[PDB]
Amino acid sequence: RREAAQMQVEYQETQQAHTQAQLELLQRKFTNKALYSWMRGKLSAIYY
Amino acid sequence: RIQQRTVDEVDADIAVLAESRRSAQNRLEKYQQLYDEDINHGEQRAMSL
Repeated sequence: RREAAQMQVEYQETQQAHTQAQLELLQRKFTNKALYSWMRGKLSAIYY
Repeated sequence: RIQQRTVDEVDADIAVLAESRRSAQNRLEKYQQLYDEDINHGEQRAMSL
């Protein structure tokens, strides 16, 4: 039963690790805050 | 995998209770033999003499 609890621990560990990796994906995606930042700035200036 | 471990746990508990049963029935049948034999011939002789 102790060994059961232990691989439960590493279960939650792997879950955290891959949710972190998913965050890294969401940052590294093509349409990121860099693209949206450039578009916002350029559009706002030309709009004014 | 985790649920495999849990079913393993309950199987282990089954075995634990099984050997518990063996111990209990041992105590039972030892008592039963001890009770049925009641009084042996030594005490019969003691009272008779």
